[PDB]
Amino acid sequence: ISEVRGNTRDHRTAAHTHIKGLGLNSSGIAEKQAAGFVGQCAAREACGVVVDLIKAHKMAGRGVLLAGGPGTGKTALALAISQELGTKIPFCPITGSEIYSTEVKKTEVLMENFRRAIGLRVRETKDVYEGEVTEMTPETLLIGLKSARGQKKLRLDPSIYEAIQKERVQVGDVIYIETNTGACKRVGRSDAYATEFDLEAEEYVPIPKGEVHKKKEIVQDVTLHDLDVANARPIISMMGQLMKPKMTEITDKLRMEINKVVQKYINQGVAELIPGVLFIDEAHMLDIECFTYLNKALESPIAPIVVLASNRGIATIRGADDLKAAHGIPPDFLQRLLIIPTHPYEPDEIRRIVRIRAQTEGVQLTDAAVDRVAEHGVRISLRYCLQLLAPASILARVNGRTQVDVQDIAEAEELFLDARRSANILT
Amino acid sequence: ISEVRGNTRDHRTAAHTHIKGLGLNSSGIAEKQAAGFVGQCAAREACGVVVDLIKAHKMAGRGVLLAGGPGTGKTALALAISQELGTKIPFCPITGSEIYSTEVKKTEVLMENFRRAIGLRVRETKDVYEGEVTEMTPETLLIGLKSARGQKKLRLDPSIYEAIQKERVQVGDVIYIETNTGACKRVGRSDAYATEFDLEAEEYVPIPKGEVHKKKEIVQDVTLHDLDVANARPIISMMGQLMKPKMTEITDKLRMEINKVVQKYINQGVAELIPGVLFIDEAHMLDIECFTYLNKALESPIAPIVVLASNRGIATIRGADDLKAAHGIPPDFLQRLLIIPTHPYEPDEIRRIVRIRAQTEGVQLTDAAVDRVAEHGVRISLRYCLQLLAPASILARVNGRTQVDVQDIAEAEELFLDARRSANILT
Ligand SMILES: Nc1ncnc2c1ncn2[C@@H]1O[C@H](COP(=O)(O)OP(=O)(O)OP(=O)(O)O)[C@@H](O)[C@H]1O
Ligand SMILES: Nc1ncnc2c1ncn2[C@@H]1O[C@H](COP(=O)(O)OP(=O)(O)OP(=O)(O)O)[C@@H](O)[C@H]1O
Repeated sequence: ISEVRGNTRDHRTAAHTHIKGLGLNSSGIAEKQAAGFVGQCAAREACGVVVDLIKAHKMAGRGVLLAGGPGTGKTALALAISQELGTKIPFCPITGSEIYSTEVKKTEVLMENFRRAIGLRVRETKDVYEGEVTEMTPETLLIGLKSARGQKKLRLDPSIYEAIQKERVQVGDVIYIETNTGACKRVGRSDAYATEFDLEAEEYVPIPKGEVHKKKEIVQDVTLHDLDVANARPIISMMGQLMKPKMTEITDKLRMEINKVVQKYINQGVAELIPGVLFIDEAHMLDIECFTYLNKALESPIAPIVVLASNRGIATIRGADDLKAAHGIPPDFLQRLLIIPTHPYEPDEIRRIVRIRAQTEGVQLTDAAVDRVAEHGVRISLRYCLQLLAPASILARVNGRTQVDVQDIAEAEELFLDARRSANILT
Repeated sequence: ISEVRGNTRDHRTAAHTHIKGLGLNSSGIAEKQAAGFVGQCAAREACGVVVDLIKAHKMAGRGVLLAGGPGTGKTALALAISQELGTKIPFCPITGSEIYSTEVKKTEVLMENFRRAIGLRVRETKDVYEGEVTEMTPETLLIGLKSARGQKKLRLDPSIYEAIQKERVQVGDVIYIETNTGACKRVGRSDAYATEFDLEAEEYVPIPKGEVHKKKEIVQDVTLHDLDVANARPIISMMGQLMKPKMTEITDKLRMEINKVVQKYINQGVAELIPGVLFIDEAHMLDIECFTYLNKALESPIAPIVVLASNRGIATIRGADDLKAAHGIPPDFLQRLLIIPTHPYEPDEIRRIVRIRAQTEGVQLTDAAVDRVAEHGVRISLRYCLQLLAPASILARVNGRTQVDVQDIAEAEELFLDARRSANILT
């Protein structure tokens, strides 16, 4: 579990790195401009209440729905819900279109995302005693350990004395003993007393490196999916390795081996598992079979916070014989969650956002350029205008400038056109 | 091992029940008449020295040979060697003719006889604590056990507390705990909380009979062959059950399972194994392959005392291309042992023996009848005259008498004739 390192899809949250959380005071009322947020007071305060409902454990089989248009702070508020829940919490942003896979089933892909939303907080402090054995009999046992770069003799507690007698010991055996109720023995194992005659033996163990007394500090924050993806290999290259269509490395029997060891760490009290947040954009795209999986998922106490988002008003239920419902959510699951409405930003609110994103991205710009780009944030979507910051900075650097002006941003619209305008131009 | 009961061939030692051991004083000199012995002072004292050599552990790869005619106290002195070694020691009397089997090999039969000569002295005293669990948390643990006829609460030592935490416990579990460094748990097992719905479960254990606190006394004296013959069954009928020609119940893999558990009882210090005596009559009948097995056997420290007996002077070595040797023992094995000569008894010595056997067998006889039967002990063998005691007692009981006279013993010779006289009569 120490070797297991967390691999996170940072490209999804890359557009929200400018947001630090949810800007609100002690009473609960949202601030005008805090934590990288502009406006959206009604929706900010609303989910600022749901974070408390999770903390108070009052979200008994409940979820959240973010109703609003494109670029209305939906995905942004979802990340704020995680950021406000605790430190190093799992946030899994998905889109209904991601479920629509070619090889894996509609929920074999929804399963790993649920595993990507449930984490594990580890806080294990162990006192290592590695090396050989040099027995002495006092009034309750003295053993001298020999390591690769050190030698130390220690007067063991009578608790260890009972544990060592159970697992046969002799002078010249490599051992791993722990003060925190730990007993492990390697009978006769020692590379020092190994002859070159026998090779197939493997009955000997090398002399442990460093010192005998070692203070092992384990502070690990990994999701359940990280445990599955690390135990699948028969690991640095794996962050860029996926070129295989089948993806048969993750099998149901491999997950059972993870579920049992995770349970063992909870029973010991070493590490407790912490459920996070599962965000589903394009919630209407989800099949009826997916919603019934979610209904079963929400009933489990281990389950994370299922936050959905739908840009549609009235939509046909996917997986049903054409049944129009609100946001495309079936009634069975619509009642299961509380709806939070996300309001569109007026031109005055849009330029306040631009200045925050430019400051984070590292793009210097004139006051007049912010006004021109905000005009595109109201005529077209908020995502399109925000995308104009990076090409205009290159166009300015090329012209020798650091400050981006109207002339530089005018070319950005000419070169990089939105999906709506690009279609109409072709006629 | 408690269920394992010792089955011994009492018919072989039946003719020597009249002998209690070896009659000798503190200095070592043999008595005229003691322990059921008459004469044979030279041979009695000789093996009365070998018993001390075994006790002093000076019999380093050594044995004993009893050279003498038929009925010269050979088998009798061998039993005396066991009787003088210790209490409840194994004595295995064999004849060279027994090795000559139809199914098993010459040493597959010599092996079990060696297993019949190495015993195990057990002295285990255990403090049983059987019943359910009713946990209480004091300052190091209080558990109340519930048995079929009793209930008791006990304040356990902190040593048991560490052992119980290793093997998962809950309230209402049947447990077997020991004060003599013993820990055994049956997780969730209890017949009290068993529903009639599940049958294939077998996860529950019945409530232990009697009281919770039980003092188990185990004093067992069994040979290595007893452990093999009891573990062979998949046991009272077995004392008379042997009707199978193959005898495939005892396999090499079954013996390995006995060798490992016996070793475990020695390592714990519960029971130590004690080597006895292996007596081989008709030593000349043994094959050269048998003597090489004995040579390898005598070198082992676990080996019993190999006492041989040969009635032959110069005899050809069995298993060799006609090579005459002393007593039929090959030189390699002749040097390996010390020879004890057994002198034939004079008529005066024979009637002294008769009076001892008659007193043990329960046969009342006149002084004149002892003289007439002693005349047959000198003209014919000592075994033949000793055999005349039982039929003559029946002939006397039939005549209404309790005392056996000359007339009664005269008919016994007429009815039951020796092997020599029966042959010559036929002409
Ligand atoms: N209130 C806000 N304050 C600061 N930035 C905001 C605010 N609302 C939206 N944004 C930013 O707008 C940019 C693009 O919008 P985004 O893709 O996040 O839309 P969304 O409404 O959050 O989700 P959806 O994709 O479902 O519309 C992001 O960088 C987001 O953080
Ligand atoms: N010295 C003795 N004192 C009392 N009984 C004796 C004595 N010597 C022999 N006997 C008895 O003679 C009887 C028959 O002899 P047994 O078969 O024992 O012959 P053995 O010489 O001991 O052995 P083998 O069979 O090799 O001749 C037994 O009951 C035996 O105990």
